[PDB]
Amino acid sequence: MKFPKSVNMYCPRCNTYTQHSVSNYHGGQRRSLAEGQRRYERKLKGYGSTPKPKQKRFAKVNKKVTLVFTCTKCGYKIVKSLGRMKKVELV
Amino acid sequence: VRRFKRATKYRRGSRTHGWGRVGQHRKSGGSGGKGMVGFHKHKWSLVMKYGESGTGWPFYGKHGFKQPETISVEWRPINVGRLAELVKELRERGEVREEEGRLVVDLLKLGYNKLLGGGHMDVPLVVYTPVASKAAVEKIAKAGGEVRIVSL
Amino acid sequence: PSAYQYMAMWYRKVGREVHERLMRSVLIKWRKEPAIVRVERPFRLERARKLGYKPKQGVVVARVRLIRGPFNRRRPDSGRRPKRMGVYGITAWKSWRQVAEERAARKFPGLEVLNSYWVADDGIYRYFEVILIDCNQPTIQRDPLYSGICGREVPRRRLARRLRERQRKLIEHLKKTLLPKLKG
Amino acid sequence: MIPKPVVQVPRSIKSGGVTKWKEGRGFSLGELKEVGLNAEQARLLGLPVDTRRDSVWPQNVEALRKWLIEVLEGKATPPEPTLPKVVKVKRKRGRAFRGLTSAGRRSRGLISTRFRETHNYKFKKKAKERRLKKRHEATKGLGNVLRISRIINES
RNA sequence: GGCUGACUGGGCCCUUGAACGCAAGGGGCCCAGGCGGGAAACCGGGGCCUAGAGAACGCUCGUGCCCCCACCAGUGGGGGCC
RNA sequence: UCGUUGCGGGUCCGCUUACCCGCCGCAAGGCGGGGACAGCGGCAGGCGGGCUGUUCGGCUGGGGCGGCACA
RNA sequence: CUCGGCUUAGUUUUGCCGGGGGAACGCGCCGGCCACUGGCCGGCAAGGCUAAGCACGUCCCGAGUCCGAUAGCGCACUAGUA
RNA sequence: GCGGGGAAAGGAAACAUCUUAGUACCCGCAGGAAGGGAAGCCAACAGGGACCCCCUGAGUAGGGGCGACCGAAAGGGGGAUA
Ligand SMILES: [Mg+2]
Ligand SMILES: [Mg+2]
Ligand SMILES: [Mg+2]
Ligand SMILES: [Mg+2]
Ligand SMILES: [Mg+2]
Ligand SMILES: [Mg+2]
Ligand SMILES: [Mg+2]
Ligand SMILES: [Mg+2]
Ligand SMILES: [Mg+2]
Ligand SMILES: [Mg+2]
Ligand SMILES: [Mg+2]
Ligand SMILES: [Mg+2]
Ligand SMILES: [Mg+2]
Ligand SMILES: [Mg+2]
Ligand SMILES: [Mg+2]
Ligand SMILES: [Mg+2]
Ligand SMILES: [Mg+2]
Ligand SMILES: [Mg+2]
Ligand SMILES: [Mg+2]
Ligand SMILES: [Mg+2]
Ligand SMILES: [Mg+2]
Ligand SMILES: [Mg+2]
Ligand SMILES: [Mg+2]
Ligand SMILES: [Mg+2]
Ligand SMILES: [Mg+2]
Ligand SMILES: [Mg+2]
Ligand SMILES: [Zn+2]
Repeated sequence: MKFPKSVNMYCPRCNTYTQHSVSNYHGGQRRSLAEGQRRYERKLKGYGSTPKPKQKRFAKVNKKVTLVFTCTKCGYKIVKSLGRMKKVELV
Repeated sequence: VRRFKRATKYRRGSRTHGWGRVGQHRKSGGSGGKGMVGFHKHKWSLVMKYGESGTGWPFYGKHGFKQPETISVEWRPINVGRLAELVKELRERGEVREEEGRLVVDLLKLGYNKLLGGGHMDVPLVVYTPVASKAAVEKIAKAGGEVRIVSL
Repeated sequence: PSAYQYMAMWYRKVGREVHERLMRSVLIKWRKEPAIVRVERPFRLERARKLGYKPKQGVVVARVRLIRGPFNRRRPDSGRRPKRMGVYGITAWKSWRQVAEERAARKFPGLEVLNSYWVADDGIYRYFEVILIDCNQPTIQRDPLYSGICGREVPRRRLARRLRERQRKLIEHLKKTLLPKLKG
Repeated sequence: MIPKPVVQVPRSIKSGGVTKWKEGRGFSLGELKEVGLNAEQARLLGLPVDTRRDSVWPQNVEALRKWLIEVLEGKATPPEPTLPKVVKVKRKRGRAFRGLTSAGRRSRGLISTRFRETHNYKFKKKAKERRLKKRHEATKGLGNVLRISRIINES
């Protein structure tokens, strides 16, 4: 499905409607200093089987479409989901 | 004290001892596992009854952090109404020094370290406390007393 | 600064390169001697004296050579859960220094190990020197440090009598020189 | 009646300002100095002496002055001196084999941390509790039984 | 033809789950903020209605003049609530 | 790959004394070959049913195959 | 300090072992729950000993809402015997 | 009693991290007790003052397929005191 690159949206910070630029959400890089990553690396040390579960069978065909709407006036970002469907084409 | 006959006395001659003939008295399979187990599969209905829906929170999961207790004050507050009772008893035994024409009490020697505002103050009182709430200071001051904040 | 302070310089940064030249020759001989050898004098004299060595009759200094690295962990030959199957990297809770002291003690039965210290390393071996004392020797028995290992007995009648006398004499002295000041 | 030193209980942050007194290990050198004694003389009089303590409490000084006067006037009998009365050192056998040399003490953790926090101490402490079923080892899984029961009974 | 309500913060109810305990999901009625269409009434919190739906732990992003990190202050870093 | 690993000369050459291999000797030590390689220890990647622990779901006109009447 | 490993409540933070690297010196060094800086506070590792107060039961003494010869220790007896 | 080596069954309603458990057992070494013991301590600007053992702190902090489950220390009261 096609989606605009710019929309007029309510900005909670500006308390008004402003133009918003649209972009795809991209997950950030897992940082090694994250507490769960520190615990995992500890658990990975030493002997033993593989310590944690690792999913093998997957069932979803598509992911939820997540878009970042950036306010052009103040930079406030709203990340919203459009539901589970194939990747949108930002037009 | 009242004493009651043990159930084993009644159960002699009953074959099953209260466990029924069909689902008899078996091992840990009759409890659905050993210990506090099963709460996410077959005892999940017990979590849904007592816990938060959706997350089963108190049974499972994390919430918040704990402020370290070794660097946190353990408060022992006293209400204004309860304090008024206390000074009445203290005065009768003579433990109160009316230092300045008013009864003087200091909470720390009484074992408290905060003053709260529930109840009524019926006498003028000088209170030496590290911490006092807003209503405690007002109620004490409306009775002709005063709160004095000491430094820990 | 004692000469012992200067002797320690060969195990410090200033003297390491000269010492490391010397050991490259010395270790050739030590690799061909018996694994445990009694030596006339300690190799690190300043270190040995700090650890209780003195050249008395009945003090034995033994040099011990042993193979370094981790201990000989065995691969289990029956059923184990995977955590208990590893070999590489698993070491003993004993240091090689304690192992050296124990091996020395086997060669000198009846002697007590006082202390030990590291002397040298090579690619395969580690060298220690172990101080042992003979607790049956009259010279050893009366030594103030070695008596802690060899045993010491002082009758209670000796210390208590001496203490009671000292207390009695002190009270008489304090009557003159202190009682007026206390009451004044 | 030989006095006992009175010292202040350390005031923790958790206490919030509430303080109390306790019996100390011994009289401080400052307190002994005010009554004209050193550590040796005070110990010869049977007094407990604590040369580590820095505080000087007037109530301790006052108790010392009162009792010293009784002793120096023949009204009170000092107890036996607070110094060693026996010397009992046993011959040691197999120090190296029982981990009592410096190398053994290091591996046992006794150089870096306290005896109570060493791993062999933890192993022995918990083994005793389980053998006698003392305190928390009378019930295995006690914490989880309490946790689940609190949720059900406090819902 | 003009638009973005496929909106921000919340509450209540119906169904999933009959009378009768019990997830997630879905639907309905509203209050506040700020909009769109319309003369106005009114309607819009996706698709005329009944399907297209995912716990804990972990990670990631958004948000806040936001809270915490062990004697005190600072810098980097970490953690927390939504 | 880190250490063992040293010495001369302009990454290369050489050397032997480390170390390794064999012969002689009771031992001391000698002879020959190799040689800072190899071997050995730690760390890392690959191959690895040689060996260790386990999982191999449910419904079902018995089970199995199928199907999903499993959401 | 770093890497591997066992362990520990010790968690970016327990102890240790092994491989590699590796100080300073009292005008110094160490600790104060991630690292560093400043302040303040507390101390002086890497040497040795130490009574009392605490574990146990072959053995000795005492006791008993304990058992009473298929019980009570396997053994009340030419039982650790045949 | 001290040092070292060191499981599995079972539990987690499967099972591998984990637990069981530094247990069973093995190897070495002591005493009538052993081990510990005299601050490179703990605390928080107020002060404690070697150690071991008992009561408590406390199933608290904390560790943990944050699951099962595991689990302190300081402080306080005592025995005893060098
Ligand atoms: Mg039943
Ligand atoms: Mg049935
Ligand atoms: Mg039956
Ligand atoms: Mg579940
Ligand atoms: Mg979290
Ligand atoms: Mg198993
Ligand atoms: Mg427990
Ligand atoms: Mg349902
Ligand atoms: Mg119903
Ligand atoms: Mg649905
Ligand atoms: Mg602190
Ligand atoms: Mg090579
Ligand atoms: Mg290799
Ligand atoms: Mg197989
Ligand atoms: Mg399966
Ligand atoms: Mg079937
Ligand atoms: Mg089938
Ligand atoms: Mg020193
Ligand atoms: Mg019989
Ligand atoms: Mg009969
Ligand atoms: Mg069992
Ligand atoms: Mg199982
Ligand atoms: Mg099984
Ligand atoms: Mg003893
Ligand atoms: Mg001893
Ligand atoms: Mg444990
Ligand atoms: Zn904005």
